[PDB]
Amino acid sequence: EQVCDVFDIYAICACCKVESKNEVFNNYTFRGLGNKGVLPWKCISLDMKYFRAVTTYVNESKYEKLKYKRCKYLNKETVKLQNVVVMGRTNWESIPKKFKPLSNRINVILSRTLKKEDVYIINKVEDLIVLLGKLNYYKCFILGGSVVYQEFLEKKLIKKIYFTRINSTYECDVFFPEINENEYQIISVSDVYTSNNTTLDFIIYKKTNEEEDDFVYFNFNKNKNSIHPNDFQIYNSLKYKYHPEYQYLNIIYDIMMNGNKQSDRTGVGVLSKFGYIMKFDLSQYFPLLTTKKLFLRGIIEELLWFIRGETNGNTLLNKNVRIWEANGTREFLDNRKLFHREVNDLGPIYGFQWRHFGAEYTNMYDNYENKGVDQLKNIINLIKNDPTSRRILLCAWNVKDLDQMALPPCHILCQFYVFDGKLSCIMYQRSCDLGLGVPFNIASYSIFTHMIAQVCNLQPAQFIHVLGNAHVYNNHIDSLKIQLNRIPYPFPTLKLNPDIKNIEDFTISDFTIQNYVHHEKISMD
Amino acid sequence: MEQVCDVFDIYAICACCKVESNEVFNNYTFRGLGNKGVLPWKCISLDMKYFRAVTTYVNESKYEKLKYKRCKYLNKEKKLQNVVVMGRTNWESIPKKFKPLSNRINVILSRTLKKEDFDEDVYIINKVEDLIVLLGKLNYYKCFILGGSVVYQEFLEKKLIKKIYFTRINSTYECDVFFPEINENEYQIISVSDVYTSNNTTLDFIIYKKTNDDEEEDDFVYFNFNKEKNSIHPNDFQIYNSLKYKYHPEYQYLNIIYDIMMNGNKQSDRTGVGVLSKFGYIMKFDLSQYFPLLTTKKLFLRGIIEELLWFIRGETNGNTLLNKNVRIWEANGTREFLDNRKLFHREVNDLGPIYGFQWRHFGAEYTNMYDNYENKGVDQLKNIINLIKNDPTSRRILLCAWNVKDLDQMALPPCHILCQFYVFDGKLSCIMYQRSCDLGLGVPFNIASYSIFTHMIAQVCNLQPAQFIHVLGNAHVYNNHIDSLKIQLNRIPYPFPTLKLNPDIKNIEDFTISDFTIQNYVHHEKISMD
Ligand SMILES: NC(=O)C1=CN([C@@H]2O[C@H](COP(=O)(O)OP(=O)(O)OC[C@H]3O[C@@H](n4cnc5c(N)ncnc54)[C@H](OP(=O)(O)O)[C@@H]3O)[C@@H](O)[C@H]2O)C=CC1
Ligand SMILES: NC(=O)C1=CN([C@@H]2O[C@H](COP(=O)(O)OP(=O)(O)OC[C@H]3O[C@@H](n4cnc5c(N)ncnc54)[C@H](OP(=O)(O)O)[C@@H]3O)[C@@H](O)[C@H]2O)C=CC1
Ligand SMILES: CCc1nc(N)nc(N)c1Cc1ccc(-c2cccc(C(=O)O)c2)cc1
Ligand SMILES: CCc1nc(N)nc(N)c1Cc1ccc(-c2cccc(C(=O)O)c2)cc1
Ligand SMILES: O=c1ccn([C@H]2C[C@H](O)[C@@H](COP(=O)(O)O)O2)c(=O)[nH]1
Ligand SMILES: O=c1ccn([C@H]2C[C@H](O)[C@@H](COP(=O)(O)O)O2)c(=O)[nH]1
Repeated sequence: EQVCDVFDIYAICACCKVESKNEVFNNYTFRGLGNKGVLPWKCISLDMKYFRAVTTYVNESKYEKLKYKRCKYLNKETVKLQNVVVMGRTNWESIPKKFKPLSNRINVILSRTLKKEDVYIINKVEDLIVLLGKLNYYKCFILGGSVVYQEFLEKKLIKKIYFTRINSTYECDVFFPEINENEYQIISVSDVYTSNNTTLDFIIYKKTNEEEDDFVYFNFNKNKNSIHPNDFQIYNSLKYKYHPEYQYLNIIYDIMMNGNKQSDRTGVGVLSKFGYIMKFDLSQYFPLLTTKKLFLRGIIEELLWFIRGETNGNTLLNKNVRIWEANGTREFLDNRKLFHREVNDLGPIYGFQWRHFGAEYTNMYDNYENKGVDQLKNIINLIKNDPTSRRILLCAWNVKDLDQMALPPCHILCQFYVFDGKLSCIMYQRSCDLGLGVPFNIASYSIFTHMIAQVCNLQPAQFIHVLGNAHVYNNHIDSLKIQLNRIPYPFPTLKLNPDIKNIEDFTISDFTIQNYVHHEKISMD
Repeated sequence: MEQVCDVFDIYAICACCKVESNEVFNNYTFRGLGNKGVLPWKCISLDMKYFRAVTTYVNESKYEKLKYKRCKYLNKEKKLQNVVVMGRTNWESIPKKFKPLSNRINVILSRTLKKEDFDEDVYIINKVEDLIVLLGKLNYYKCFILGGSVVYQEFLEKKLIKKIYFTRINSTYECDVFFPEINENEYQIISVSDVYTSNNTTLDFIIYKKTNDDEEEDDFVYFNFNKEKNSIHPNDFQIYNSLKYKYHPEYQYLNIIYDIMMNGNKQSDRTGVGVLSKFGYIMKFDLSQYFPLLTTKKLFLRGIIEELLWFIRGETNGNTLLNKNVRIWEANGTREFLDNRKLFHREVNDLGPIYGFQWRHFGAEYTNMYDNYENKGVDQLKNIINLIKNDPTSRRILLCAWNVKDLDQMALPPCHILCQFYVFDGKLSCIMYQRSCDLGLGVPFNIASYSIFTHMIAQVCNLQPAQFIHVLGNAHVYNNHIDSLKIQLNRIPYPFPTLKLNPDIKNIEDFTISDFTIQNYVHHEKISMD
């Protein structure tokens, strides 16, 4: 039996990224504890709420078990419930005097120079175990600061680390100890949030080493595809996985465990399932996958191209955007029976349908001004003017034009929904390459949602991704296995040049991704 | 004090069907126990498998507390097995190869027979109280009363049953003995299961209840640090919220009514009624195990079938359905409605290029509801039927009603935007995306509509229907529907019915109304949403 287990000693810290000088990222990217005696940031209220809630929660119906445990360990039969909060000397000097001692906690100050003549002064870290051994308390929290964190980690006196990850960069003079991946492992991860203009997320480090019957009866009638889940050891060792990235990752997991084995065109073979939904809060984060690197320049130039209504593949290629290069080749168009189609003339695809649905497509150079239905203009007008309409849809799936398209759209339709100055978007995708396409598709429609929201004097809220035929290609399985056993970072944010007030005026400079913390790039094959 | 059935954990388990007699259905509908000494049905596997799993399942860990419980009650200090108790007739209805029931302590209630007339490892008792005695003298996990009708009768009468695990068999058979009429004041339902199909009958399993790492639970509390309505008091959902396990597929529907009521957004709309709305749901239905015709209100299927048939023919003529006395599209076709749609040159009940037209003639210039459109536009339905037969792994099997160019010419723009099909292992599944969803009125029918259509497509392509998947876009509840939905959300579903299609129909155009049969629909009372 261990001191940190008997006496229930945990740390709790909030670390931010630190100023420096291709950047590399690890857990130790978040290590900024303070600057000039004070916190590195000016105020992040959501972490304070977390901290204040965590260090004051107790469950009295569980103390009799802890009290009993602590007594037997010390060879005793004896010792309103409160936690204990242990702080360093400077850390105690840090707090204003109106917030000292901390409300409803047993304040304990570690110091060699104090003792005014209740708040307890302990001269050595060993006096804590002695002081806890004669106290009535639920759990004991090490509030730091920098030195106190170091010694308590050294002496293995830490059971769990409650680690706020503040996803922004500050000037600091003090830093958290480099957590030792042997000593501790991340067991849980929280939702991502935005507070005071920064994203943050909350993780837990763990020290390493009747209706019950009724439920069983209902399961009476309840791996499959040569996947050994011990390859997902880290993925299956997390108790709580609240991070929104797990929506994507769990879908990868489910297809791999349960997918139906199917041939397809390329001859690779997929595992597929049918019908999924993901939701992302665009007002808290920008869902750019952090468990591998993703680039957005080509994604944005594809969307700007869409907005112009161009079908000319050469515009993308002269910008070195090659998303569509393979769909415009002589061979690809000839395989689509498009023998009278100029190379890279992709025909009536997304941009055309969004701005001229119904118009007779002739070639990518033709002048289509005012031919067809300006779907994009229509939905923007409806958002500004008839916001509760249920008819605000952007449809790319023109049944008459499919065969003339270099290929039919994967992204069938966007539906929009407006409430309380908030705009939500649904995109229905008929075919989803979970390994290669879906990460990009999530970012495209999120950016597009922000773009639509800003030109309609609204705030972005939810991006909803509906997957139809959803498939992992077999040659991706090994790469996704590596990716399932990485743990997400807090998401980045997207910034739009505020001065763009109409959907056609966005340019590549008007887009800025802030604080993108990611794992290493993974070539999916 | 304490009650006997809790210390000694006495349960009843039974299986009941419908018996021979605009009918009324209550719980007493399912009451048929046996006929001519035997069970009324031939062999319903999944119920026996369920029966076996419940009566043989023990959990060793819980027995320490169990022995304490019965010790303190009596004022006292081979694997664990359950007790099963049967009446004499019940015991003689069992094939000898299966007697006594494996891994179980068999207790037989009898007056005319003695331990001498039995070869088998079995206890005989002549009166009920002696089971209580015997229970005190044995080591067992739980005690299950198997029947028959007399054994069920007197155990229910003497308040000796703590939980009734009750199989509702949703077919009719000839019977001569019956489970007692359960007393609602004495017992109430607490858990409904999934619906299953087994040996050509749908069934589920329901439970009655008698009426009157340890610090990582803290990690759960910490992560719920940043959480916390409309004018809905949850005491109006006493039955709904009291239910322990709600695994009946219909709770996928009912749970969305609840989510939109408790959480939705108050918005206006065209009608002036205003609604509560949410954005983006998905329901899945296993058409291989049941046909999801809602059971918490009565629904009719004749109109909607006629509609789907009208669709497949390509029709846009509102008179065709009105002469079948089907009024689904009548209001969207009045002179007044069409005028307010600024379709001044459209004849009354000519609905324009709507679903039927877009499915057979997408892109064709619409003229009037009487034109011959043959081989004009793109015949979507045929194209998907040939995709399913010949290119079953295509990810392009899509049916689309949302023809952006024709929207203004439609009486209404379509609510059901698209159907996507998926084929694996000879099983057809269907996604339909609905942009606007009226949970009180439309959605119950729209689930029925596209379930049937999946069946029809699956059949004409020689596949078995599997999964119908409903993606809801703008999902709303009208305020003038809330009070009826409150009643409905506190009704407990019945096992789903089934759909039979005539097997001789090999192409999608040949179906007629009489090729569709909906069987064993058990349902609550009709509900006017207004
Ligand atoms: N972001 C976060 O989660 C946290 C941020 N902070 C920030 O971190 C900084 C404070 O940490 P820091 O500045 O490193 O000062 P500390 O809070 O670490 O306290 C350091 C002092 O603790 C005493 N001490 C250390 N070890 C012992 C020991 N073994 N026995 C007795 N006394 C001991 C010494 O004072 P003596 O002279 O008495 O020996 C030492 O000077 C501030 O900038 C603050 O804002 C504070 C807490 C956590
Ligand atoms: N579908 C289902 O869930 C079930 C179906 N069944 C069906 O039910 C029918 C049998 O039930 P049933 O017909 O009611 O016959 P029972 O199983 O009720 O047997 C009745 C007999 O049990 C004995 N008995 C009953 N109560 C007592 C008592 N208090 N003290 C002593 N002996 C007692 C007597 O045997 P004696 O003549 O020796 O006095 C009596 O004649 C069959 O058709 C069977 O298949 C059976 C169980 C459940
Ligand atoms: C919030 C930064 C932080 N976050 C986490 N996770 N671990 C930490 N060690 C800290 C540092 C910290 C600084 C001040 C207080 C404080 C001050 C006044 C009053 C109170 C109070 O709770 O009343 C608290 C607390 C913590
Ligand atoms: C099956 C109808 C039924 N269903 C439920 N839910 N409760 C019940 N009381 C019964 C009645 C019953 C009839 C026969 C056996 C039996 C026969 C042979 C072997 C076995 C065995 O388990 O080996 C069981 C059991 C029960
Ligand atoms: O933006 C895109 C474009 C394509 N795909 C993938 C999904 C399928 O693997 C393939 C779509 O073509 P079909 O197999 O459905 O014809 O490309 C995506 O995931 N996202
Ligand atoms: O099959 C149908 C047809 C109509 N509606 C309802 C949903 C809306 O309340 C109304 C159409 O809404 P609009 O988007 O047209 O306003 O009809 C359905 O739920 N199902």
